Amino acid sequence: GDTVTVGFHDGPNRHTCTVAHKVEFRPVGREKYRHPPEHGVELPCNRYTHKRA
Amino acid sequence: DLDTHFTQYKLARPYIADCPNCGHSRCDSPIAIEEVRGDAHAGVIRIQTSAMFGLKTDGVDLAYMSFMNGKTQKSIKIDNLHVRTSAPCSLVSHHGYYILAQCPPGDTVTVGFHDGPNRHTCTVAHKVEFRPVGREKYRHPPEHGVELPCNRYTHKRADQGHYVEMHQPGLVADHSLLSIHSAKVKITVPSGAQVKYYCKCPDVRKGITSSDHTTTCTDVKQCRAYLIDNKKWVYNSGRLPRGEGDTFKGKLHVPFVPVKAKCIATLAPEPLVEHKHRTLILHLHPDHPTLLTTRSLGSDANPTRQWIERPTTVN
Amino acid sequence: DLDTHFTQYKLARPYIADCPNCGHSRCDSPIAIEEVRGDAHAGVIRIQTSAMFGLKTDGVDLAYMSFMNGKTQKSIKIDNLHVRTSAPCSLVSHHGYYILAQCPP
Amino acid sequence: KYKTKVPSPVVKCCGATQCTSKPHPDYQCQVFSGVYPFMYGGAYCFCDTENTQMSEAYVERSEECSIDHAKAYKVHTGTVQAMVNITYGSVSWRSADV
Amino acid sequence: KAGSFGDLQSRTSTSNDLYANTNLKLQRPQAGIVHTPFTQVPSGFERWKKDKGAPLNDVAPFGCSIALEPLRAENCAVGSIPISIDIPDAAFTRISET
Amino acid sequence: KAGSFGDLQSRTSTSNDLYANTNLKLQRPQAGIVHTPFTQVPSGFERWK
Repeated sequence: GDTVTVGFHDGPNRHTCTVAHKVEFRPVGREKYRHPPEHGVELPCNRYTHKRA
Repeated sequence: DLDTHFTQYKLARPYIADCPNCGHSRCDSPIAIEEVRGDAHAGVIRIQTSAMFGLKTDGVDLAYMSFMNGKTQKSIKIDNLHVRTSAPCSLVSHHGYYILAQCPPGDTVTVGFHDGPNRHTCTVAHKVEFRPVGREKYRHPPEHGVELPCNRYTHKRADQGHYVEMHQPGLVADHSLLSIHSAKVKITVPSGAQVKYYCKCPDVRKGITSSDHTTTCTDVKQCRAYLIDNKKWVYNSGRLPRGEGDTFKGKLHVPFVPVKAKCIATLAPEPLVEHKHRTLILHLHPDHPTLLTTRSLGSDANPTRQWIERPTTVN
Repeated sequence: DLDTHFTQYKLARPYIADCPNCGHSRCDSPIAIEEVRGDAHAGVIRIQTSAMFGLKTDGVDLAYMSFMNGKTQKSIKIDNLHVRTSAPCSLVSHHGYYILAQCPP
Repeated sequence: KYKTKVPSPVVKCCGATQCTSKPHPDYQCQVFSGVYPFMYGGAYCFCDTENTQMSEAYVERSEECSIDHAKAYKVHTGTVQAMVNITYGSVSWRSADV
Repeated sequence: KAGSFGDLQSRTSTSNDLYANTNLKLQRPQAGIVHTPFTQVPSGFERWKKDKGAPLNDVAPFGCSIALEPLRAENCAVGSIPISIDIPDAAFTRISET
Repeated sequence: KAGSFGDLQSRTSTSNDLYANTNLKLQRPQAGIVHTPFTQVPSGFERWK
C-alpha cells in the first residue's frame, strides 16, 4: 500500500491517525510473490520476532 | 427444490482441516478453503469451503449454517459472513459446501464468519482476474451498451450436469477421551464409536464400543486414541487423512454450473471521419484501450490492427 | 445557518430510482447515485445522491436522514453510513441531497 | 482447460506400504518417509517413524469443457451453391437457389 | 507439447482417453500436516487463448465473410460464370404486333 | 474541434452563447428502465491541460 493508518474505538471516537509512508512486500529468493504459497522450498530469511520481552 | 438439498444433506457433514491464515500462523478451522474457481467473464467466483451451508440439522431454513465444533456438529443462524478479495465483495447464493459471490480483482481470497467469540477467517493466496468481453477493457460493465454472448456460473440451487463423490470418512485421532483411570490410562466411549487405542503394548487397535483401560503404561502420553465413526460421510480431499475407508462412492450434484448467457458491453465513442479525397483521415478519442482493424478488398488483404490508448489521428 | 436548510427542506423530498448495483442486478433504491463530481487537487469528491440528509421532518438535528420507504417518507438517525472507492473513505460533511467526502484512488 | 484431482492419501501409524500404477491419464503415486503427522486435538496418528504417504495424482477434463473448446478439422474441396432472384418479360421477381 | 496447444486432447466430445501430458510432478509434504503438494505446467490452452493471431475473418482476401455452422465462405467474389437459361415459348409474341 | 482545444468557447466571462460542438449522441434505453443513455467526446480542454 501507500498510506499506513491505525484506528481504535472508544464509543464516541474512532481515534484514527494516518501517515503517508511507502510500504513494500519484498520476495525472498528468485520468484516474485503476491504471498508465499503453502508448499515449496525453504530459504533463510529475516523478520521481527514475536516475543514479549 | 428441497429433495436435492436432502440428497446433499442425507449423509454429508462438515469437517475440520488446516488453512494457512497467517494472521494466526497455520490455523485449523472448520472453514477450510479448497479449490476456489473463477473463469467467468463477468467477474463472479464460486468457492468450495469445508462447512455445510443452508439447511439446519432438520433440513430446512436455508439461512442456517452447520459446522464442526470440536468433535461434534453444530448449526447456527448466519449472523455475519463476508468474502473479501481486496475490497468487501457481495455474495449471491450459497448451498451446502459451496458459495457463489461477486468480487473485484485482487490477489488473496479470504472468507470469514462470526460466531461471537471467533471471526473464523481463512485465506488463500490465489490469483483472481476480471476478464472483459468483446474488445473494450472495463472496470465494470456499464448500464447501457451492446449485448454479447458470454459465459458464467448460474445461480440455481440444484442441477445435474456434474457431481462429485462423497466417500467414507477415515479415523480421527484424539487424546482428550484418554483420561487417567485411578492409576493408569482410561478409555471412554462416545456411545457408538470404535475407540482405536494403542500404547506400548499391542492394545485393541481397532476400537471398542465399551469403556476400558490398559496398564501397559499409566501415563496417557504413551497411548493414543483414534475415534471411528461411520454415521455420516464427507467429500474426500487431499487435506484430509483417509483411513481404511474405501467404500460408498456416493454422488453429490454440484450446486452451480457454468452456462452460456448474455452480457452487456460498452460502445466506444464515435470516430471523427474525414473523407479527404484519394485517401482517408480518422480522428479517434477513446476512453479505454480499444481495438482497431482494417483490411483491403482487392487481391491482397494488407491487414492492420493495433490498440489505441491516447487520442490520435491515423491515415 | 438554519434558514437555508429550511429553504432546502421547504418543498424537497426524497425519491426512489434505479441503480445498477450488480451485487443485486439493477436494484431500485432510495439511494440513487447521480453525477458524482471530483476535480479538486486534494482528492476530495462530493456526490449528489437521491435522499435527503441532515434535518428530520421537523427541520432540525442535522444528524438525521430522511428517505422514501415504499410510498411514504421516513426519517431515521444516521446509524452506519460509508462511502467506498477501493478502501473505506472518510466523509466530511453532508447536507440534504449532497455528501462531501475524502477518498483514495 | 484441464483439472487435476487427488483422492485422499493414506498413512499408517507404523510400518510402510507401496503404491501401484493404475491405468489412468498421467497417473502418479509415490511414498514418503518419517511423517509424524498432526491432527486437530488428536494423537496425530504416530508413535514412531511413520514412513507412510500415498499422495496420488490424477488428471481429467474440466466441468466447463462442455462449452468452450477448440476443434481441429481437415478440409477438402466440397461443393458450391448460391441463390438467384429472377425476372423476365412481365413476370415479377422470383427467387430460388441452385 | 506439455502445455503449448495440445495437453488434453480428447479424441471425441465424450471420449475416455486423453493422450497428452501435463508434466505433473509431486512434492514431499512438510511439517507433518496432511496435504498433497504437487506442481505442473500451466495449461497451454490458456496461453493460446491469450496469443491468438489474426482471425481469418479479418484476413480473407477478395472481401468475403465467414459464417460458422456449415463453414460457409460467403460472397467471395471472383471470376465469371457460364450461364444458360431457357424461357417458355408462351412469353413471345408475333413480330407484327409490336 | 470536437474537443481538441475549443469545444466550449464563451465569447465573454458570462456570455450566453457557446459556439462550439461536442459531438453529442444519444442512445436507445434498454430493458424498460427509465434512464437516458448518451455518448460524447471527452473534453479537449483536459487533453490540452
